[PDB]
Amino acid sequence: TTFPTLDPELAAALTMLPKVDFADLPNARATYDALIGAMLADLSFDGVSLRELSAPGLDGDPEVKIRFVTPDNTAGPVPVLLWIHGGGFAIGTAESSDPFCVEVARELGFAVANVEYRLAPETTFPGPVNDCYAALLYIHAHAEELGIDPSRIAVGGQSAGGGLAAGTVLKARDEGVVPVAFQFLEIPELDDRLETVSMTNFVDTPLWHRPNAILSWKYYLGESYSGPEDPDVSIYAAPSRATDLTGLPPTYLSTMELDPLRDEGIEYALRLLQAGVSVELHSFPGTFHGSALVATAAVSERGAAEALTAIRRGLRS
Repeated sequence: TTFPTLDPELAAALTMLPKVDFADLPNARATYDALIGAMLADLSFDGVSLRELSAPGLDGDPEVKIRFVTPDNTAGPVPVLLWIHGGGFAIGTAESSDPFCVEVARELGFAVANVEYRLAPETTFPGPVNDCYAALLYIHAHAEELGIDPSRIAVGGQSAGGGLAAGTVLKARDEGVVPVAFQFLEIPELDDRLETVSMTNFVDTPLWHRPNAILSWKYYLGESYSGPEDPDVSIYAAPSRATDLTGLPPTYLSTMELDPLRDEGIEYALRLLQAGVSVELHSFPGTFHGSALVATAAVSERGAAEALTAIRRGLRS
């Protein structure tokens, strides 16, 4: 009865849920890595292979590792999804997204380039988005050797990874080097200004909330960042701040009901549509930020199936 609009299935799974409090980043990383780590242990890699790639960093930056998942016994060249994990820019690892990357490769027969970007605050913007764009540059320049069709590259990610995907897609369009066929943004973190209704009213929602949002953007953008009224923030950092969304790729964007990120998601999708972009927007009822973790709930299964359908169609030949 704390959150009566919650799906009952999602309802259960809310006592267990540990708090991820950004205020203590060492413990937040620790609690996170523990919920990720036990789940990976049983993950099946049936029908796929995983190898590590090294993409040269942008500028003087270090190499960016990529967990490259490919389907067994396929013709190739196949489409590829560049995938970017979440964690509020400051927590998480690429291996945390192995379950989804395996699912895409096994069910769709697509390659998946899962990017190990550097975390904030140790590496502030622009480093993390530069790592993702470096990875995109690499997979595009080496597609033949990698067995990828360069005309069918998707860029996607979840939460902070969704913001990094959107920022990478803006940068890709602006630089004009790599064509991106499809953009997949799951519960994306897009706007540092924290001024939408969901971001002002959702202060203690499950997993993500206004207290964590303030910390996330501060960690990411660093000490030259004066907060939401700062007028000097890159659109690659905060894609919501972009004014020209034309010429961006066909996009899928999902949001959750009780997520503080919900409104910035819906608003970016609407502005993409108004700019002439083909978009699928889906705000799921009775959900919360991260409730896809409850994979057996029917609404989670529905969203998982739809993600596959969306990516399959987005990269169709």
